[PDB]
Amino acid sequence: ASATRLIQGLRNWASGRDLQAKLQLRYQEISKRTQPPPKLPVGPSHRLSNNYYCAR
Amino acid sequence: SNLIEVFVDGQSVMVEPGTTVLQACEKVGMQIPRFCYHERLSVAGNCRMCLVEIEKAPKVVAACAMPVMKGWNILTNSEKTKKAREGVMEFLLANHPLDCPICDQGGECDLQDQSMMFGSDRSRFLEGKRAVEDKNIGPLVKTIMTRCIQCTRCIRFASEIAGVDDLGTTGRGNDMQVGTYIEKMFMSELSGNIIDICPVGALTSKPYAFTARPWETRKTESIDVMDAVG
Ligand code: SF4
Ligand code: SF4
Ligand code: FES
Repeated sequence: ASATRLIQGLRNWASGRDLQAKLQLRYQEISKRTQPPPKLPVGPSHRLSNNYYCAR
Repeated sequence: SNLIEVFVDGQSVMVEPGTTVLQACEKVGMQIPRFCYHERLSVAGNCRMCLVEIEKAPKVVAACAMPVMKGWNILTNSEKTKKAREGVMEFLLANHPLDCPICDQGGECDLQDQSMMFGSDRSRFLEGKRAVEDKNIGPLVKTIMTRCIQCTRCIRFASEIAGVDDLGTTGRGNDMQVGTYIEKMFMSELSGNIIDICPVGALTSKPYAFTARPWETRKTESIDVMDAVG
């Protein structure tokens, strides 16, 4: 949170323990944006020699 | 008396001695997927999509030209058949351009229809894809021959019905061009009808051009004028 003295004591004294993840969600943990570019898998089929469309 | 019992999926049907396989399956409601065969045009073995398995018989027979002896049992959905259809569709789609956005028949062309409702769902074969020099013919018929599947329909029609005899094939293997060798204009009465017979977007209507698209248009029965044939 922002610098808080004696008011954060008020809040610690009213509603109990707090300060883990201030309700406002504003502190880091934003993941940056896509450090790697995404690359996706491809599931079953998408393979020659295994399959004919009739079976699957 | 000049009738023959031949099973279809175990369902007997009485047909004439010498009606084709494809007709015999038409009678009970099977429509075997096809290209080069056409109701008004003589038979040819070109498309190969008509393949169908007959039980007890090792090889698959082409349903277009195969006459029906007594007691053939025609299995349409037998695994061997479906594998054959997937194969043929694959080899056709091997060399074809991707024109479906630009191509005029996109809402119609039977490669898309039969492609979904029969052939396999994923292609193969990366390095490939031959191309063909396109050939201007008439003012009526716009011509992109890259899309040609070389199914011989246009030939057989021009020959037999139109009677002009000016269309043919020149080449072998991958390279066979279907059309006039000398780059002559082909124009006749009934000639325009060829744009209906070409199953793919190879031939199309020049004036109708790009304006419309099949699913968007509302068909309406009508009659004709300008000719007393009604
Ligand atoms: S000929 Fe058929 S499959 Fe080929 S681009 Fe045209 S609509 Fe698509
Ligand atoms: S131009 Fe059309 S009708 Fe003629 S062989 Fe090619 S695909 Fe068939
Ligand atoms: S109809 Fe039998 S080969 Fe085309």
